[PDB]
Amino acid sequence: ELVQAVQHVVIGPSSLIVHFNEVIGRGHFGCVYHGTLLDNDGKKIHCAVKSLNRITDIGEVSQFLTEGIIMKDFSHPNVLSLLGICLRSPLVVLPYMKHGDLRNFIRNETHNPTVKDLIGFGLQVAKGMKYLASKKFVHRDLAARNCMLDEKFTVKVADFGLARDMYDKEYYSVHNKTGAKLPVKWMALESLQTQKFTTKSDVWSFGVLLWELMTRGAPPYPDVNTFDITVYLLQGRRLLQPEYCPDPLYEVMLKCWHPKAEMRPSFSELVSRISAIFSTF
Ligand SMILES: CNC(=O)c1ccc(-c2ccc(=O)n(CCc3ccc4ncc(-c5cnn(C)c5)cc4c3)n2)cc1C(F)(F)F
Repeated sequence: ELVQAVQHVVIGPSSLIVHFNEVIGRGHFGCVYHGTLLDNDGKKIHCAVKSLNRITDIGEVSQFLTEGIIMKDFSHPNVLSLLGICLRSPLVVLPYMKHGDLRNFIRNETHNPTVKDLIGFGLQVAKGMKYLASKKFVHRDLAARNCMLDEKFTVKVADFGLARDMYDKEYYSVHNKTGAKLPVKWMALESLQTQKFTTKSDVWSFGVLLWELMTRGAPPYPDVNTFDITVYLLQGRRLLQPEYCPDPLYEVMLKCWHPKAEMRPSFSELVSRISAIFSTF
């Protein structure tokens, strides 16, 4: 179908087995399954298989693929990579992340991340976001639920390109003219008003992500309904400082939430400030 530059990452159906009995994720476009993939060197690796079987339209799947295929060119330790796609239900094959999504890991009681672990997680997210911003890539849905944690405690910024989906319906509003799915309590103030997204709106969401990490997965603005959120933000009210968040780190989040998008720090400035907080104390 049309251009075949996707043939560079096509995986043969005989090189992949999808364990349909083991669901590790559920998006709106399809579920995520455990998978077994044979490398080009003949090695068996764990992998996750995201299906897009809920979007059934020759034109709409083609636009999603060509819009998402850019992730094959991205390569950064804190950015989720594309192992390939299996054309058979256009399957997206992704590396398996042992600890799942970042928010579920830190919410789990039986896990004992330290205050320094949580700060380091946010520094990894900042490093991955700095890379994507360098490639002029806007990640309109940055949140703790949308980052992954692999075997070596390496955080991967996910939910973009062919991996983009709504994996937690609770926090999204579906605009009823455009198709846009809006994470209301993670969007910048100007995004709530105009529904356009920039790298500076990503910085706002990163501050909410940082706040999520320091509360170990608490939902932001639990007493502010999704209508009153825009006025709440217009009065200058912001998410309060978590109990175990260092003062210099809370000041970083406050910088991310400035009414003016040009006032907020770049992700490169965020990496510097967080790494300084990470090396001290
Ligand atoms: C209970 N988990 C979930 O509901 C759940 C599951 C997945 C996501 C989520 C976020 C971004 C993203 O790109 N992908 C799909 C791609 C992807 C790739 C490798 C994965 N490797 C392991 C697991 C996984 C899930 N469990 N384990 C023990 C491991 C999920 C993966 C998901 N998925 C988000 C959530 C959610 F946020 F909503 F919490």
